[PDB]
Amino acid sequence: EEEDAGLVAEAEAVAAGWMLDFLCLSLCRAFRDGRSEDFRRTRNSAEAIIHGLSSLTACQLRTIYICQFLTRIAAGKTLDAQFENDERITPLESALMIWGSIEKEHDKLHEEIQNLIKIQAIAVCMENGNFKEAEEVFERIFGMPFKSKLLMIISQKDTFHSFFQHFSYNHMMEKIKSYVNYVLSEKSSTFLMKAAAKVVESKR
Amino acid sequence: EEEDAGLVAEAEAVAAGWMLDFLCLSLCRAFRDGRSEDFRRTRNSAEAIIHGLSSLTACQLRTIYICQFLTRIAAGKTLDAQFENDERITPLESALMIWGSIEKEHDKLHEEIQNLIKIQAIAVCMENGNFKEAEEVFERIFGMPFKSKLLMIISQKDTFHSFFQHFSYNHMMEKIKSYVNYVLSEKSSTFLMKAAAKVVESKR
Ligand SMILES: COc1ccc(NC(=O)Nc2ccncc2)cc1
Ligand SMILES: COc1ccc(NC(=O)Nc2ccncc2)cc1
Ligand SMILES: [Ca+2]
Ligand SMILES: [Ca+2]
Repeated sequence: EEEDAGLVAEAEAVAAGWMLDFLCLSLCRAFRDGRSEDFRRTRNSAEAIIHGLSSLTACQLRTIYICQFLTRIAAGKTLDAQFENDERITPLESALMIWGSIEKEHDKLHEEIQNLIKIQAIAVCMENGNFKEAEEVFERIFGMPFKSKLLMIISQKDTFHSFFQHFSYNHMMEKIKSYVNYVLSEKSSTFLMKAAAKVVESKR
Repeated sequence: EEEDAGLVAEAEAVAAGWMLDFLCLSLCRAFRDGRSEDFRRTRNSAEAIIHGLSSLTACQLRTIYICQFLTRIAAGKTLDAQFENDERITPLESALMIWGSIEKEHDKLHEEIQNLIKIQAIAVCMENGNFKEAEEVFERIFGMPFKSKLLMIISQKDTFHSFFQHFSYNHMMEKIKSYVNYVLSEKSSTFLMKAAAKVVESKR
């Protein structure tokens, strides 16, 4: 009875890990497709499964960081969303912190995404008329040539500057989508998706 | 690409059905063991998975009703919880409505549970000093010999009456736990739990 409860708890922890990987895969696919409502619903399911986790491997921590990173990027223009205990941290700044924590290769795409999030963290403040907040985000991030150009834009209040059109929010989204495609290909072979695909294919 | 998206959506619907059955099984086990916090966390996960459902079979509707029924029973003494659009319906009255809707055998245990929920729906109002609400719950439910005894208790405001000690909240819980044991035995062979148990047993 005591050892049976233990085997039951271990089996629940295995099933939760399979559910976490599947929801991360579904969250990446909805992010890549731009299916906003499916992303919202899947995010809610991933948050609940994470709250119930019995144990955590290094691979599961990376999966959690990936889900949290996409959530913050999706909320990038929602300056009223508070992702940290420090109420001053904006969603794109929270995404930047997670990006610097994930155990992943720092290839050229990694740095391109990092720099696009840095520029957009300032740009989204400027677009809403939050000029003082843009300077505070800049000070927190910066903690150059690129750096001095950004401070000049903030001081001029040049919201629709050509610089933000070349290093745009859409460009940040497209570079993140390229990374998401790699995560999708990697997690497509996880247990629950493979088993579900086999059931579907067998009925075809 | 269009047919690939379709196969992907079908596979996600299969995986969601497997997750729903597993969470119902975990919810039943936590209810049976009296693990209140595990029940709360599992309930949150089941609610999120239900909100994301792509399709629904008669078996999945029964599983949803089972989860909702246990939630209402667990909230039976929380008269501030509103489970219906009509704000007047108490949690045990909401549990009674679901109990009368589930496609299940109406054996002796079914009726014993039904009658215990009816008595306790009044008893929980009386225990909180809600004498007028107890009469309103009685009118909604009733909609005898048992019936006339209850109206007499409500009019006398006899909160700690011997009748409520014989048809007690604990007795209602124990009868519901006997039904939960049957649901647990039936759902123990569902895909995700069977596959997780095999992984655990293989490492022993
Ligand atoms: C970066 O954000 C998060 C990181 C980790 C968790 N959860 C977590 O560590 N849970 C856990 C459960 C049981 N054993 C060990 C660990 C939640 C959020
Ligand atoms: C008794 O409470 C509930 C009953 C059913 C649902 N969901 C539901 O019917 N979803 C669905 C999704 C796609 N195709 C058909 C149906 C939710 C709550
Ligand atoms: Ca704000
Ligand atoms: Ca109330």
